Amino acid sequence: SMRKKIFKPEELRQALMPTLEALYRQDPESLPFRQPVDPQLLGIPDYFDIVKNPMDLSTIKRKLDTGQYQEPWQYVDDVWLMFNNAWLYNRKTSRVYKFCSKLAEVFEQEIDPVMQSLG
Ligand SMILES: CCC(=O)N1CCc2[nH]nc(-c3ccccc3)c2C1
Repeated sequence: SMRKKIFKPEELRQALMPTLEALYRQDPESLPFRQPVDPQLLGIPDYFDIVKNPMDLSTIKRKLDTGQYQEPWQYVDDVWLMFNNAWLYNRKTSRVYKFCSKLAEVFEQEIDPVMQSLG
């Protein structure tokens, strides 16, 4: 009975893109997240056993760019999935885990006022 899909996908693309862009701008911290994790290249054959739903910046970019997000929270859910996969798979002491945490912090700071602009 509630209202759904009040925003056009293209309005969400415009509103949210800056938050994606801020993650891309993080150097070196975005580098492990730019492309899908390739278990064969990284020599981690258990990756897809542990991470059942992979997500990365390129995939999010392409969904946002092509209007695949129909609700703002669907984009946020994908960013969080990317982070949560990285924190699940990687050791807490690891370079990639620390980089995840830095991206997560940048994202939090970026997304809160944007989601208020959608209020
Ligand atoms: C968030 C990415 C992830 O979980 N990876 C698994 C462990 C890992 N180690 N090194 C990387 C990596 C570093 C730079 C560029 C691409 C991947 C990755 C990617």
